[PDB]
Amino acid sequence: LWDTTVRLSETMTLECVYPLTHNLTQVEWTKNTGTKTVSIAVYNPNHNMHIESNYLHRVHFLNSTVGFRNMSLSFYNASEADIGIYSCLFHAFPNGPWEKKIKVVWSDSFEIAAPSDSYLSAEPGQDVTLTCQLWPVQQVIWEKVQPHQVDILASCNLSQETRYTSKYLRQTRSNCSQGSMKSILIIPNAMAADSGLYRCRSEAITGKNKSFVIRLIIT
Amino acid sequence: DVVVQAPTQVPGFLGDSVTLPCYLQVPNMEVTHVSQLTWARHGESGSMAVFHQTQGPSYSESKRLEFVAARLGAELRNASLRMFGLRVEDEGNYTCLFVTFPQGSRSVDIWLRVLAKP
Ligand SMILES: *[C@@H]1O[C@H](CO)[C@@H](O)[C@H](O)[C@H]1NC(C)=O
Repeated sequence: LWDTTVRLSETMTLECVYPLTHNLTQVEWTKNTGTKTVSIAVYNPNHNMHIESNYLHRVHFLNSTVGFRNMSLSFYNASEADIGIYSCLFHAFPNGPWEKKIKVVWSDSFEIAAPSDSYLSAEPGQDVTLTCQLWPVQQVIWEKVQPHQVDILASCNLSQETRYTSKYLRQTRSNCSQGSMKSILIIPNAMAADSGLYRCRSEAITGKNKSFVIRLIIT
Repeated sequence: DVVVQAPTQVPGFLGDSVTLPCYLQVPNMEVTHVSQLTWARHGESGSMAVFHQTQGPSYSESKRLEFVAARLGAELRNASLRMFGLRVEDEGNYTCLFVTFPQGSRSVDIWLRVLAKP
């Protein structure tokens, strides 16, 4: 339902970078209230940047350059009304749409509820393998936990419907195996930027959920 | 506002060719610019058919799909797509999407139903 969860703050930024090489046709930001779509911004290379009147003095684009590959949505002064699920939708030829869904919630630092269960370190330049140490498990999620946001790196599932494509910009290798096994996440050619908290979330059919948190350190 | 018009269901027989109609309704006084049309199968990774205002058509497999009403040098308003040689795996829901400015994207879902023989 969402690819990234960000913590509500005054000048929060909803990160969205197009990761494909296709030339953009149009980019749009929208927000789902409960079931309806408010248009926030629309950019097309044949026109000027269009921001709806309801958001003209509420959001702006800080980390963009020509072409607008980075369409991150920064807020001037974000309020309770900005809580919800946002949609960053890139359109291109001939690939079509590339969508990223960002859920804005009210919370404290996400690292508080994610204490480290293991300390893994590795030298820069190696393929780090994060093995998750977690009948009737249904869904498995790999995510990187930061104080301001949580990014889903991998979402595996056996029975139900999902071939989840990670919208995380950094390249990671996931395995959605069928023998219920040690869920691993591979960080190819890990650098110092890949350091942080990586959480393995297993969700069973009972509603039970268990978390295993690995703190990765790349000196 | 700009609204996509399409039926909820399109029936077709096994082995026949069927056309999924999908049109963009825009009021006579409202200005809009449609950049490209996109068909996607509900439950897949990417799109199966795209028509760009300048680049023309593109299909996941060119032999099975065809934009029957989209044409270069004309207003992109009709995204109707014909599917050739219906097989049982073509059964499902399909998304017809219009990329418009400045209104944004408008989409609708169409249930393609493949019928068996007598
Ligand atoms: C759109 O194209 C389909 C395919 O032939 C056609 O049946 C339909 O009448 C067209 N709609 C409009 C409004 O022209």
